[PDB]
Amino acid sequence: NSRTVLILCGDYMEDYEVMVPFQALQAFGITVHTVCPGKKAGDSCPTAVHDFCGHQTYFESRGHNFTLNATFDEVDLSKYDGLVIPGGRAPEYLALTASVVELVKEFSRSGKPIASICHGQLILAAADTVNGRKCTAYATVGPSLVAAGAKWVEPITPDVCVVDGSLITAATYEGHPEFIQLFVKALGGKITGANKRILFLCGDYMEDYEVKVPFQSLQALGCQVDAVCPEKKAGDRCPTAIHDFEGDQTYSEKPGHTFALTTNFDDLVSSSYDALVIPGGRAPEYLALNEHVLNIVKEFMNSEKPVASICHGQQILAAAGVLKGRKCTAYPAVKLNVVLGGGTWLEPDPIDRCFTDGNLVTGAAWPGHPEFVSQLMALLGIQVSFHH
Amino acid sequence: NSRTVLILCGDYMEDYEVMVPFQALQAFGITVHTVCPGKKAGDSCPTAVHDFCGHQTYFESRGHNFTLNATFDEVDLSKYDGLVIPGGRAPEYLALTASVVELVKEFSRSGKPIASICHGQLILAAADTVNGRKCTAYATVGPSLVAAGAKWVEPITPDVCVVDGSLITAATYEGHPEFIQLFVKALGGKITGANKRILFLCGDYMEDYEVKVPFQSLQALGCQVDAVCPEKKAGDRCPTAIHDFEGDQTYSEKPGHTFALTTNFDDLVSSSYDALVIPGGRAPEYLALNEHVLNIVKEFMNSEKPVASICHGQQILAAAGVLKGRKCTAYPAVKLNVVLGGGTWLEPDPIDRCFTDGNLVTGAAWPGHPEFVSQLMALLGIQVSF
Amino acid sequence: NSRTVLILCGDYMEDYEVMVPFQALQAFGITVHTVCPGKKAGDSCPTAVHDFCGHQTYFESRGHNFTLNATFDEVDLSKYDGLVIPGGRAPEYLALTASVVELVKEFSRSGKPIASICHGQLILAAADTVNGRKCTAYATVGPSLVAAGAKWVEPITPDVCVVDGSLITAATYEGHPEFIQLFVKALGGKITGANKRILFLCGDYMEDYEVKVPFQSLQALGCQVDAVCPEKKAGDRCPTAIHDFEGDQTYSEKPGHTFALTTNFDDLVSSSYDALVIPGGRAPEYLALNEHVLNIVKEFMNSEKPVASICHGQQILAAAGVLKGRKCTAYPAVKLNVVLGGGTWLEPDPIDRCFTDGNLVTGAAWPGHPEFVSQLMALLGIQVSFH
Repeated sequence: NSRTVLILCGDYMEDYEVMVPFQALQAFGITVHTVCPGKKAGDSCPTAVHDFCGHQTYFESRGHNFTLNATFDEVDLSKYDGLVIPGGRAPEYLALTASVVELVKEFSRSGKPIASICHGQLILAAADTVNGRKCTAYATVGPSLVAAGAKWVEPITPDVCVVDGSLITAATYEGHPEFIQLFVKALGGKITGANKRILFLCGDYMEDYEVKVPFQSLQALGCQVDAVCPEKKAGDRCPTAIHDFEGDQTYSEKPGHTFALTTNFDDLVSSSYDALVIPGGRAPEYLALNEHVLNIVKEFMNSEKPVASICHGQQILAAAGVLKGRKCTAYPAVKLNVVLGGGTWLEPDPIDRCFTDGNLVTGAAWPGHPEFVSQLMALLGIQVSFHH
Repeated sequence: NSRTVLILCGDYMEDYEVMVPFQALQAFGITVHTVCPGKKAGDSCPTAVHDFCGHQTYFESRGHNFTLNATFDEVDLSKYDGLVIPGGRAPEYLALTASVVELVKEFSRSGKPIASICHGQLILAAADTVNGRKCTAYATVGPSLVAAGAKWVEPITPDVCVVDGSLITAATYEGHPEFIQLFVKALGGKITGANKRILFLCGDYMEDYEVKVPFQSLQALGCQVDAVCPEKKAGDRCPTAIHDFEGDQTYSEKPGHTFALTTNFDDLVSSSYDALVIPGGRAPEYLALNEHVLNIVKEFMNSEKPVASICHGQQILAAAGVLKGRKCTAYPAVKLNVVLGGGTWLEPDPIDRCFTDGNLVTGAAWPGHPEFVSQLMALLGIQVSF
Repeated sequence: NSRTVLILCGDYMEDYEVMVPFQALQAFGITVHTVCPGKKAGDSCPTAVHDFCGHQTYFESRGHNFTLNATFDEVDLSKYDGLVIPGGRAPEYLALTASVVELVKEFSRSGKPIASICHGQLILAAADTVNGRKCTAYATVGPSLVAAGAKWVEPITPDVCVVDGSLITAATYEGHPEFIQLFVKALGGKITGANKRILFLCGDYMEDYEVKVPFQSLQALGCQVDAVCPEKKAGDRCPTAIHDFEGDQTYSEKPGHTFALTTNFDDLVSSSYDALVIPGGRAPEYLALNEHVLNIVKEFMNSEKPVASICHGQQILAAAGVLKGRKCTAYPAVKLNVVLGGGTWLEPDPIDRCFTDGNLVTGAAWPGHPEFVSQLMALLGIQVSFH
């Protein structure tokens, strides 16, 4: 609305590092444009899934293909208030692209906020814009930054964020919450009403974006967000599924990042939470069989606390019988579940559209995260205002 | 002949759930047509491999591409005696396809047999054809079926099957045997001579379809079928290979479903078995080096008991020396092993054809399962009559 | 020139089995041409990665696409001194290709050296060229070779090699060193000065080709080569990455073969080695943060011992501060690290070109292995000559 941000994309950029800020910022009322040198709006970029399993370094597999909404060659920097540089393997080649270094230098020269994460900083080193600047980055980027005159800050923990003037840097996607918050503040944003506790009902193979994006978006606002899964405790990990449309009549599926739970399902007081969020994917169909899970849903629905479910997440609500006389959307196929549950179907067209029915916010698929998070924020009374 | 069945296919339907019934029913003498809305005969559908690693739910990877043989838009329900609905991720979107719902609704009201498995039942719930009907399905489909008025039967075991009038249902592909048997009976079929015991020589990376289809087709008839692998015991698993042609000069390979052995190889006694079956893939080349395996083959051959080998499986027969002066086919490349083994080659043209030379049934690749199984049935005196 | 060799390729041939000899032989001064029936120079063949991961047989995934540099239908056998037959799944179908069988029969008849490995021998059986010939092969090929009249040598271990006159055979890529050495000898080649010890700085996700090709090429010469990785001991393995360009703005990545370390990093005495090699991939970026790794590099540089680094390997050199005032190339993107490191950039054009600056040999990507190994051989004083 009152702010416009540009995201510098590239092939094999880290999937979370482009999508989380892309949708979170939009959810907060910021217009976001994505560009990649040599590509135009509508074109796609493959992404990389960099997971920290158990090797001496991260493992890589392919993530969701990312569709650009802007044309690099037609970029007018005077129209942008901030720049975001995702990590992944795109930075190393983007850093050697003349037009890219030029763009970053021009932006850095203006004093406008630049949020760079993980390997994204390689581009700042190439643009020679870190001399004497305090900054962190993925640990392996340290040598290059030091060589470029930076006041390097070794990331002691994966969530470390550093700030120098309007230059905001992070080491990994685990720092997204503070990373994004600092960027929003840098853009003159003021966050209010974020003192809330949110519970996420997770499970094996929930959709990769659908758990991470809303989870980190809410944490970025300052909310306390917990993730639980039956039979699993804090620290345990849940594998995720990347659902993407690649030309066939339905989506394809491949592994996403493993997601770490934060709270024990057993020791869980639902009355201690202000809202419930249900990621989509394949976890909902089996979680819907867990009576304890259904009880939690019924409680929030009865207490009339905000409940946000997306895509297949609605399968749990239907099983809980809390959809009778309620209006909501869901993944197209899930219409069966909604209608069978006694609910009123709302057509998810466009696919990124979300709906609010009293305390219930529903989305259809990951493209709808901006409205999903935005509408949940409205119900929780959380606001981001650009008045500073 | 005598019976014609329609299989409601879709993108990412479970690979075993479409291929096992497609080939088993054909082996039994039933004409089977496969269709997918929006696609025509000759088009292909990607399939999903759903394996249960004891995790909270299944893991998915891609299976063989499946080639449809009929056109959805040209379908005339009056021609079909029965309908089969595979599971996987196709059902959820097919259930929201108007043309599909209409087809299922009409078929249901016609009273003809419908065999739906795992997630396939979602389409039945969408077509509102299960009210008051007893049925099972993959556990997670229970809520939808209950909401649709079904008399839900919780699947207590992976192989649980239910038959209630014209409706036959199963929970997972592990229930294929009884699932298909019940469907055949519903079509008015009578299976005779199936009281036989068959041995499968398995190994790591045998072809995904080549072990599962023949194995479950024979179980569907009512045969007791055992699977063994040297150095492994009952309960142990063997990874499998999915071989598909995707444009290059030879086939590609990716992971298939893990296959569970049922018997200990060391306690095995050939005299107890009526027939021997050898799946193809990459297991045969190393199994052919095991003298115990070669000894087993020699015993069956000398007893003149039925021996059915497909695709690369013939490498074991060649090494055993039992192809000397015998006629057979195999995977095209395996002609080398056959001829060097002293055998006479029979060209597999078309590729889905099989041959029998006395007690020896041979096939060339997975498309040949229908004739592979039907010819083994002939040697065993097993028949399906309508 | 001096010697020219033809490599019989096919779809899904084993990646190591085609690339190692292709690049090692070139490093040794041999002109190598690669062909596949039905394909022309410039066309590519998919390759297979066959890994032995504890199953009763090997596991397979897809490797790098291999680009042929010759046209099968235009092959003039009189121009070739030797023939190499890679293994994998290509041999089974190549063996049923009439044109291929005709080619092999004629070459075998000429009496020229033929080096066949693993499953490649299936083609020899089909060509009926093993009767009375002593040979080994992947164990599963034994029955067919015996049936074909071969004097079969069951491989007691994966590295077993056999030579019977003009026929050189191996069972798996683990036998590449002796396999290639024997073939070079068969071509009338002589190796001198190979009594050297080489140390490889390995790590998780290092590039599959960049570790295996130089490692086995050096072993083929007769060198004692060891590989180490921090926190790992001999016998432990490192997963590798296969980097290939498939149409996007940067390379793709998928799993390669797992690579076995041969010595304990923690008990290492680098001073006992004559040269150091640094494979590329994603290992260098994290290895560059290990002071122990940096110390090994500094030791070799200070002693002015031969150091060969390729592609991203140079990230370690930059972090060790040993590129100040030195001339070198690296993976294009790594130019950033090199320049920031204080070095003089040498453009990698063509991409298979390598450069030598005193004791430092640098390459930019796996296509440069021939010059990479050849220039390291020069610093080490290792020569390969043909009568």
